[PDB]
Amino acid sequence: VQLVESGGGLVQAGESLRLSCTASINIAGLAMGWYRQAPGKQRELAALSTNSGTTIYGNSVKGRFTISRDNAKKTVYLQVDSLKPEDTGIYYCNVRFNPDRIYWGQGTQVTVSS
Amino acid sequence: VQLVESGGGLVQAGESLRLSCTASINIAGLAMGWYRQAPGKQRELAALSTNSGTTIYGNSVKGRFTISRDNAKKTVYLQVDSLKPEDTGIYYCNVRFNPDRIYWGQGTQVTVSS
Amino acid sequence: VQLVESGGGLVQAGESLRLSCTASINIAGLAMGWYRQAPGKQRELAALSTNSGTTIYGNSVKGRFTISRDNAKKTVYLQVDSLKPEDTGIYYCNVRFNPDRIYWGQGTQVTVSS
Amino acid sequence: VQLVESGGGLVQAGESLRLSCTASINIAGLAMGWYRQAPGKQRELAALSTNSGTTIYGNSVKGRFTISRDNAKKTVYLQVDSLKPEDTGIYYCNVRFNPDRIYWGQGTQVTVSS
Amino acid sequence: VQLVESGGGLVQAGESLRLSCTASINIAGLAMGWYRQAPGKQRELAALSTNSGTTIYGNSVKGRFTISRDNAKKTVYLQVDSLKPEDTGIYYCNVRFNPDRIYWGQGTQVTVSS
Amino acid sequence: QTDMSRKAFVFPKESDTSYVSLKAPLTKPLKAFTVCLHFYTELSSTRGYSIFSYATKRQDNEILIFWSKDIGYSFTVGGSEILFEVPEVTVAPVHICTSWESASGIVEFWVDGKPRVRKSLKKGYTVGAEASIILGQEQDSFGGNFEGSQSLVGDIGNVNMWDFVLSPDEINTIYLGGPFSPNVLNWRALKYEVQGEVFTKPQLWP
Amino acid sequence: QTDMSRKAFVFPKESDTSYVSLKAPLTKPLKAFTVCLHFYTELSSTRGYSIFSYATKRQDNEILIFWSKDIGYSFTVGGSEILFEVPEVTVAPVHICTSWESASGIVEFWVDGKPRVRKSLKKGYTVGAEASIILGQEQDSFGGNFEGSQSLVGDIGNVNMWDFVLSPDEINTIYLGGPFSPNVLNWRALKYEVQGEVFTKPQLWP
Amino acid sequence: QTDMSRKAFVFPKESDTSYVSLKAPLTKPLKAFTVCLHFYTELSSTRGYSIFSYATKRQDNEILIFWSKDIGYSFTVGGSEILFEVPEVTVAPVHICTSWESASGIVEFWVDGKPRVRKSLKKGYTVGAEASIILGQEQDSFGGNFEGSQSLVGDIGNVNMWDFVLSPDEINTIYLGGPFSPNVLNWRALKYEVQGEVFTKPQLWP
Amino acid sequence: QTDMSRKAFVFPKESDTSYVSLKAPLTKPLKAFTVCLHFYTELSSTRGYSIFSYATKRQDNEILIFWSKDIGYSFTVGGSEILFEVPEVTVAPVHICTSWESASGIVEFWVDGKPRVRKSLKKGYTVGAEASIILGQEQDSFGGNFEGSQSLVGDIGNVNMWDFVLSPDEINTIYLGGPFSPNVLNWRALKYEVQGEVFTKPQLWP
Amino acid sequence: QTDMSRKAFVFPKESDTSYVSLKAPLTKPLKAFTVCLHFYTELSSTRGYSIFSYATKRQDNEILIFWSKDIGYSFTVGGSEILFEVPEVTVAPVHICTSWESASGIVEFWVDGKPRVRKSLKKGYTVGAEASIILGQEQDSFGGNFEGSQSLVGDIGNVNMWDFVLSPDEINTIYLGGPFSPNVLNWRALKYEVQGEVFTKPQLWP
Repeated sequence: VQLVESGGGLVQAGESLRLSCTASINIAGLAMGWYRQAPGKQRELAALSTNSGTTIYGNSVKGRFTISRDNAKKTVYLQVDSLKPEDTGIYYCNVRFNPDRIYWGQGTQVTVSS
Repeated sequence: VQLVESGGGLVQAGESLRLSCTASINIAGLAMGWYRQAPGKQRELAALSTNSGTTIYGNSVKGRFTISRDNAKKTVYLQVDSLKPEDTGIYYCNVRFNPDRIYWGQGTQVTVSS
Repeated sequence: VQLVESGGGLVQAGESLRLSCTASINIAGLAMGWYRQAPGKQRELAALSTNSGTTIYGNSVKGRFTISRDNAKKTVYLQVDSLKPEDTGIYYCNVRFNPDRIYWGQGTQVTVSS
Repeated sequence: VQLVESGGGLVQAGESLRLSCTASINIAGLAMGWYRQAPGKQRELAALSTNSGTTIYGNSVKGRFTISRDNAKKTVYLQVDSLKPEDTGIYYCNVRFNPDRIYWGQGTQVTVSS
Repeated sequence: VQLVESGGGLVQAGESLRLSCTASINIAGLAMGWYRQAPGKQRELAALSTNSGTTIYGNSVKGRFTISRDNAKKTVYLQVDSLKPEDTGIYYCNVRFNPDRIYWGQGTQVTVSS
Repeated sequence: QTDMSRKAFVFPKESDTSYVSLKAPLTKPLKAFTVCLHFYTELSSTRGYSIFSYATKRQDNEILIFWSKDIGYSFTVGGSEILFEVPEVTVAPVHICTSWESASGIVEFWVDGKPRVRKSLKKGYTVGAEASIILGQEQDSFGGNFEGSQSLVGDIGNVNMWDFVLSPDEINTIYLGGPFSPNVLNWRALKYEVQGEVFTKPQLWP
Repeated sequence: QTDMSRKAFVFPKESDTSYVSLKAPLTKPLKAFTVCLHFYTELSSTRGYSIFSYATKRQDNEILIFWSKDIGYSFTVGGSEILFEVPEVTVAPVHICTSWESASGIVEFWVDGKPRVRKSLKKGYTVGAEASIILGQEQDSFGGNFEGSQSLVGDIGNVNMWDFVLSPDEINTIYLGGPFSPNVLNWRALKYEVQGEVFTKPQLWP
Repeated sequence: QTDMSRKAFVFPKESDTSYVSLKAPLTKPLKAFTVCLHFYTELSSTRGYSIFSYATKRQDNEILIFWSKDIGYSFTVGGSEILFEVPEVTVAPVHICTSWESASGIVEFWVDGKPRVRKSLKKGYTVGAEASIILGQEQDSFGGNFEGSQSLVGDIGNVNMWDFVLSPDEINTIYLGGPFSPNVLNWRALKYEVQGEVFTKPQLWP
Repeated sequence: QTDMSRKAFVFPKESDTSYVSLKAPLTKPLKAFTVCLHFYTELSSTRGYSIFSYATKRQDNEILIFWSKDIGYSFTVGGSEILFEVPEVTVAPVHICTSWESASGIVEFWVDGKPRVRKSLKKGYTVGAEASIILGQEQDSFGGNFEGSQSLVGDIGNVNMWDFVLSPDEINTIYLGGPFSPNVLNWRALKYEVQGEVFTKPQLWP
Repeated sequence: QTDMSRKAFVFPKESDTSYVSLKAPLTKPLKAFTVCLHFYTELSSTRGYSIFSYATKRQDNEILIFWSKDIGYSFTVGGSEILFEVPEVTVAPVHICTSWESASGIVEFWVDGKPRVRKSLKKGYTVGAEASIILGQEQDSFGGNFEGSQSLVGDIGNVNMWDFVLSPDEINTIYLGGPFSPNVLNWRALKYEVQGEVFTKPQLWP
């Protein structure tokens, strides 16, 4: 029902980046994650944190980032590293409970300086 | 019986590219795809979109581009990315229904600036 | 109960590095090792030397460094090589005997000049 | 009993190259191929074209070049690409019918500008 | 009982190198080889030539060099290529007959200019 | 009151109009249940598809088994769900059994005759009685409001349900193909009504 | 009226002149059919080859089974086709059975004793009766106009056809090598005429 | 004095409050012992979990079997331990048997019916008699002071113990599931007391 | 007139002087033939070695089976050959059978009890009668002019030959080790003469 | 005069002081011999270890089986040796049999019930009679002068020796565990004397 994001694009090739998201709802029983939307293609899933002690990771980027699940608050983290040019695009983030109900986030764009 | 293409070459190393094709015929029951013809070698198949919910991809370039199947219109897309020097050459595109009948396209050349 | 470290950061991309640690206790029956703590993420284990004729290595960095187990003294070594940008961060080092008793070290930071 | 070659060295890193060979004999029932002789080492086999509908390729360079079998004439082709520094050396070419009878070619040298 | 070496360091990144060794003894029934001793770490085995028609190669560097077994004389060769920065260090060479008797060589240092 | 032994339902193409509907004689509020089924399709690498969809007046999805892209099986018993993970995907017929009870809230996802893990969910929730058990498309209402994206194309069969929690052995017998007595939905004796492009054919899977 | 049990046709080299032709006693318009065959070659990594080619007065390719480079098996029942995919290729003898019917338009590509998927095509189309069943090269006319590229080099045999749609069990028996009665083309009793360089030899494949 | 054949303890979620406690009739100072158990969880890729925890007045961890992240099994018989290594991790039920004696100090980590290596540790150390055998969380005191990080979520059972060192054959019979007589802790006849969220269910593992 | 059952010839080192020579009673011009043998060596990753070498007055290599570096088996029946490909190499004993006939020119390279492909070569060529069947080194003349590079080091045995073309079943029986009657070269009753460093030992291979 | 069936020697830690010594009744100069043994350790990835060490007055290493880092098994029958290669290493019990004779100089390294290659070495050399057969550490003198690097930590057993060259079948029976009569060193009836930290325990390996 609410969503807020914090992060910056315009990052150099290979360096790190810290993005964050917040909301007005507990995370208990809510798996939260990040999707990638590059030019063209389609909005795909970067990686998310399971409800109970697990973290799913997008196959395309293995060992790419960290889910950094927040508890008692709403602050998701990625810990970007080895930023390459292909990382440019929108990074959506959202929490979906049950199929057909995900309350899509707004996402934040990130560029890759060559 | 008809074919039209839109795209540009002279692309830098690693950047993206958006090509497109159109025709005067429905795509229902017509698998449409893209072939690559580099210097020498031979006209080979980059990747195509199956008739029903599938997309074949050339083994040489895995996760290279996207078929972006158009519906209700004729506008194929590739969403080039990580353009490397080897990508230089002609990119043919065509729709073949049944063997021995493919109505070969004209294709568009693309270069790779080093 | 005691711990001392020697090493330097500010290393160029790909070059080597020699770090070292000492303490006031025998190493017999004490497996000693090194953990990595990059920005964000979490303190993880780089590699350690088993008690008897074996050396565990972090999966992330295979063939990355050498444990160089000291005997009769306390002087652990890594023999860094092929230093890449991702190596930047704190490098903790410690000896743990039995779970719940590890007497955490202080660690030394190392940067990667691009 | 005869052999002629056409090609050039002094190629830049990664670019292509077209070499060719001719002779005074039909290719029917004669498997023709190319061998590599770098500094030191030994004359090894780059790749050849089988007598009937097949092309053997040197394991070292997979998907490196194309055999481009000539028919009705003697004009073998390689279609070099992604020329790297290790490619420097002599490139022998020959047709052998039966063991102990290969009528060794003269070969052509190729350098790699860094 | 005797040993002599010939080779040079100060090699550029990726280029080749030819080292050589000689002695006052036949090679029949003497497996001769090369070991690597980088900074720290330990003297390890690069690759050697078996007594009868085989050549063992160090796992770390696959397809790195060639043993070039000399016969009727003592002149071992490596045919270095794709020299990378990690190759810097001492390169020992020796012939061992039976365990506990190897008559260790003197070795030659080689650097890698970046 | 019809048998479907060695038969299976086939959905040829994707469409939000074709579907079958099954009826049950249940009268009491369900409190612990179990289900089992076999299915065969290849939509995994393309999109998400709905495997099993229940229905009730108050909630659109009382019980729902779905497949999420690059994620795997998702099982919802109400406003909550477990995210069962599958690393790799293959192409072959698949069996799936699941069970749940209100007293403890445990769940077991028996796949291909093997278990995964016990997990907890919605301890206390009581299920309804009236239902519209659709098959072919997920519904966001009492048997209506379908979206073509979730449509399934392929075939499915061997559906069976129980109002109790089976012990870990009867599941093995089910997997081996033995004779048993469902109490809610029985493949041996079933009532159904179908609309659109759906066909009945001998089960190609073994 | 000849038997070919344990025999197979061998095409030594590529050529657009050698081929065999089979005759059938069919008289009525085919509406649902099934075919089965075994073949063995290695042209996959080199070009495309024609496996089975039918013929009719009005249409060059009434029924056609072909192999497309890096694509896999292609099956046409007229002016339409399905693109069955094969990810990897090996070198060994291969069995292939297929079936189709006009009423429903379903198709099943049984490969090596295993099924792939049910798919829809050309529902309503009725097949002709007169045919020129060639084997060795695809034809773009009534038994003529061959192109050497599509020529097949290798061997083939065990060809059989039925005018009905077999149940999923008789296919297993075929795969195991049992006795059955084709009604259109029968390998046990067959009529044929061959031209060019083709030979008959004991089936090397098992 | 209760049986638990074909039963197992289930910990649904992570929590530092739920645990079971087992009592034994031992009276003499243990000098050589052996243990065996089966367990099933998936915490390996997330954190470290405690498998078996003993307790004594003087030392918090008399005997302790633990799992260290990316390291593997760790076995402590006092103020010392062996670091048994496991390269890869899978998801499936696991058996584990171990034995030790004071006279020689040898140890054997029988895993999945296979041995690893003989190793030496704490030759001379004598074990105590009074114990608080907890299961569910590692304790740093006599049955208290738990940390939620080490908590185990999953299921476990088949626990048994002996005061002697078994020969390399009875271990095989244990692995095959035969009848034997524990002398310290007997799964066939056991005494226990449980607190918190723990359940008893038929062993899903085979 | 000697038996060599369960015996094999061993060449210890590389040398162009050691070799065995076999004699046959053939009198008529060979027109179709078949051979079979077992061998075991490890020279594949080092150089090329000669497996079988025939000899005639007019042509140095009437029939010749050789191994080409990174290429595989090469089979010559005169001034022509087929290049049979082997992608990967292992270390273990190997069986190899081959057959050819002049009427058709077909060839079959049976390896390890499996076939590869039928191929055509030298249709019409008639083989000679007088021969110098050497084993150990390829010869470029009537039993002379050897080059040490082609020398074989290892062991070989089970050599047998026929003047007809075996059906695809007797090859299986040969592979399984049954009793049969060669008509040209018979391992059960053989005549030979050896020079240099060669030994006879029980076949280590199975 | 003692039996060791189902028993094995265990070396707990690395040390240059612990070792066992075996005595034999041999009186004549050995000319052809064979040995067999089983062992289990994990030092491969750390350093080189000595498996079997003989001894004589004139030469420190009359017969010696050793493991070289990243190289594999090394077998010396005097001042010469063969370098048997092993590409990959695993962790499990290992059997090894070897044989040699002076007349021919051939050698066979039977590993895990499989052969590798025949090779030549030291044809003519005659072995001595008096020996100090140590086990645990390689010696550079008559039972003395040990270096801790070569020390072995782990376990070993099943040692047996013969003064003849076994045929390729009795090796199989040995591998399967049958009853036979050694003539030099017999595990069934053996004489030995041990010093340092070594123990006797039931063979954990099968």
